[PDB]
Amino acid sequence: SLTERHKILHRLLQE
Amino acid sequence: SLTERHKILHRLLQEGS
Amino acid sequence: QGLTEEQRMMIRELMDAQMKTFDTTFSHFKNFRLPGVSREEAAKWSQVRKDLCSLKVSLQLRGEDGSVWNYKPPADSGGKEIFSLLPHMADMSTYMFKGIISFAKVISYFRDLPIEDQISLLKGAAFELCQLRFNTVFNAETGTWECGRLSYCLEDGFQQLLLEPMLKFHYMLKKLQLHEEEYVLMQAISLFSPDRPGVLQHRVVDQLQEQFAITLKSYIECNRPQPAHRFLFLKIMAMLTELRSINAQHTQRLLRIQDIHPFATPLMQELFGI
Amino acid sequence: LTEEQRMMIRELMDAQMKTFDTTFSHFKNFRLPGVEEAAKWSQVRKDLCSLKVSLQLRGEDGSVWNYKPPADSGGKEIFSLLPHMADMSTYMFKGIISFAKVISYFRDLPIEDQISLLKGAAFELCQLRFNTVFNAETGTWECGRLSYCLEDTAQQLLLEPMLKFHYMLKKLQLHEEEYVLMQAISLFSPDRPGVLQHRVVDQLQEQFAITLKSYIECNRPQPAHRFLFLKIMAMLTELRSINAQHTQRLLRIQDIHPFATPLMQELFGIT
Ligand SMILES: CCn1c([C@@H](C)NS(=O)(=O)c2ccc(Cl)cc2)nc2ccc(C(F)(F)F)cc21
Ligand SMILES: CCn1c([C@@H](C)NS(=O)(=O)c2ccc(Cl)cc2)nc2ccc(C(F)(F)F)cc21
Repeated sequence: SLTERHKILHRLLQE
Repeated sequence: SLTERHKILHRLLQEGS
Repeated sequence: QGLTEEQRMMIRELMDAQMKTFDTTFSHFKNFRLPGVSREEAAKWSQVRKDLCSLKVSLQLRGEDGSVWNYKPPADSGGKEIFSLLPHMADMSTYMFKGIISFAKVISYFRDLPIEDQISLLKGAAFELCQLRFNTVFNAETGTWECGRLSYCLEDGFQQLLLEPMLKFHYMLKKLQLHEEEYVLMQAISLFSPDRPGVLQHRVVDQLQEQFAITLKSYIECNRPQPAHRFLFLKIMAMLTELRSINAQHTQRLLRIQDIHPFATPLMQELFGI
Repeated sequence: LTEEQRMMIRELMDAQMKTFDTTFSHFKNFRLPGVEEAAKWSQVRKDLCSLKVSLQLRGEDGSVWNYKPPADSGGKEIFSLLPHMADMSTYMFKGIISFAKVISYFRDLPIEDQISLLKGAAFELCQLRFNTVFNAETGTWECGRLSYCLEDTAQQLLLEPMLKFHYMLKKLQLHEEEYVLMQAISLFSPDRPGVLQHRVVDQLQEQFAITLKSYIECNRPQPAHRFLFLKIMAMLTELRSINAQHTQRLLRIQDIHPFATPLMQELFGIT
């Protein structure tokens, strides 16, 4: 749910 | 042929007011 | 103390034309551009660089909200940085020229002239009438032209600035402390110049200029008894002759700059023969 | 002094060098200021009398654009600098995210923890980085071609906690190594809301703190720096309080005048 509410941060963290 | 070489001025003068 | 009825009506029309076409607050000047946030050829550049000094002004934009944007131009570091303010200058001049065209259009004596002479007169006097209008918003104390929310401040002695003819003109004219009536009569005298190239009704124009000059001389006689205004009419007439010389000189700088760095708007190209 | 401590500092310094554009050469295309409800507005107006700075832009050609903010006149002038602020902050936050990403100790943490730590420390790491470009002599943050100068009021400035923070931190004259260890201590805060691996994070923070304390003992002569480590730790605690305060301000403004970028909305919990 936290990742779901933070897609941009999640994307930035995976690159 | 002043009018022909100064299209903008000509237009502005014709618009009046 | 007494102007003829014909003179009173002449001034009235001129003043009415001025009020209707001179947006002194520049509230309608918008959407203008702003500076971004061999051997013979090189000789042209040396000259162009000399023609941009002393034009140098800083620019100030006061927002309605009370905020202020200030632009300081770059020093001559040998390139195209010296042309940073030209697009803005072109927009300001074009805006002024349109107001000058409108001024001429509302004058009955001007409308009666053939379309060709209207064009010839405007081409010849556009610079002059613009500078006369700029003088009324010129603050001699601060060396700044106060154009509504826009301010143009001369780059910081006197003896040095007084070397630039246009600069000396502004200080000298401002010192005369002219009335609105005197400025508008100056504009009319400059507008109705019989000796502009291409004028055909040279006779009617010459007759009109004389009547505006007589009206100016009379206005001064009726309202300026103070010993501080001795020879005022003659000083004004001499200033108009000087302005005509400055016009020719600035026109030659414009073409020179245009030759190397085109920037004139389409209206400017028509007015100055580009 | 231990080899392990040396390696820890090296990784941190490497991360900082790779992710801190000190000349702000890559900060571009940003916005610039144009050329019960009543109770909310009243508070918001007060939240913006404390977000004033004049802005200076030095062009490559040598020209200079200077922006002076408007005085509080009533409405929709107090928000003039918000879009620019949003772009600057977002730019800073991206650099902070990159910083954390290159740290091995951070990457090993669960994705959810990485998110929680970044949300909690984004403001803090940004301010620590801003301190390194802060000129205490001129009261200006020198950000490459951009400069932000505080507009003096009729010790006065020392009243604003964030301003007092910057002068106080600058006065300590810290080394790059000490700034980066401060960033690590702030980043690996076990008490951020939403952290699950409290144990591991607390242990990591302690190791960074021991490293900082050791670095100071080894590199700084003695008496004058006797309590430097504790002064740093006290400043970090203060920054955490300032963070909470600024966050509240942000939400209040956002509520009445949305301006946060999508990344900011995620970092500070804005729907
Ligand atoms: C070339 C100097 N200049 C001039 C000349 C023709 N006359 S001046 O120097 O008396 C002057 C200077 C500034 C103003 Cl506003 C009016 C008159 N007009 C300008 C208008 C705008 C700007 C510029 F601001 F775009 F640079 C520069 C101008
Ligand atoms: C609201 C003041 N402020 C802050 C506060 C929270 N801290 S500060 O006053 O120490 C400060 C002020 C200016 C800078 Cl550049 C850095 C830190 N951070 C900002 C970042 C960018 C800009 C903005 F000017 F870009 F809008 C303004 C900022």
